[PDB]
Amino acid sequence: MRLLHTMLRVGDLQRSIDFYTKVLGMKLLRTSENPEYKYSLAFVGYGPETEEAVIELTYNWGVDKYELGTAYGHIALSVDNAAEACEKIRQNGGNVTREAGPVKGGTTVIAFVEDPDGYKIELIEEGN
Amino acid sequence: MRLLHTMLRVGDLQRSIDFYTKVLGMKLLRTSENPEYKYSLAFVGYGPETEEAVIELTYNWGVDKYELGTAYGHIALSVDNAAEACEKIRQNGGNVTREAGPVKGGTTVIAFVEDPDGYKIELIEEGN
Ligand SMILES: [Zn+2]
Ligand SMILES: [Zn+2]
Repeated sequence: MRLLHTMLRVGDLQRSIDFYTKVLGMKLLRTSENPEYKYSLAFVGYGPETEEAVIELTYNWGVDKYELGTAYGHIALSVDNAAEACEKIRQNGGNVTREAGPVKGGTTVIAFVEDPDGYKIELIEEGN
Repeated sequence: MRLLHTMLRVGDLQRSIDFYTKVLGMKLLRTSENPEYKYSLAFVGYGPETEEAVIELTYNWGVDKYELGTAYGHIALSVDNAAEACEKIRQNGGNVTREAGPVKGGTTVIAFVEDPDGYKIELIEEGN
């Protein structure tokens, strides 16, 4: 058994794809449409779905906003360069909610940002 | 870069821990408590944090209820037998919302369930 993906509903498919890929470094793995039910999906990740967990973005035709709620927390992603990522995010449609810097009571550099739909993203500058 | 984890706030830490480990077959990877911010965490997954994406269960002291909202979708997990998992889940603190069965215009077997806090979980099955 394995963790496959986390699904998030977004207000604008392409805008989200653009964000995850161009800003966060992910790749568009596949996309699909469902005419019957009027929704489109996009899977974004850092590697193949067969090997790792990815993100499933759902766009319901004609729906551009949802109620975020208080239950869902965030998704944490490893980051190559936290400071730089924050910059890219700042200038590329996102918000930086916690500037890059050592975590409290630690040395590991972390940051918090928001995607285009306001979803919280935690960035962690991390056998063999 | 990689997907590290998906964080979800839960109303009862042990209740969630029990569900993810005993029912879903995950392992309790680690726990922590933070007196300043008043919360406790539990990381559950199918593999170590260095190898896979996991779930971060967050319990805010004295907070037993949240608003799920309509934005967050779900987490998808692979299972050896969707039907068996559904029955185990329905009898152990969970709820089956979509009985195990093939996807319309498909052969892939899937089911949708809910955890103890109402979080949606998609189960995707991997000559009787
Ligand atoms: Zn986290
Ligand atoms: Zn899904």
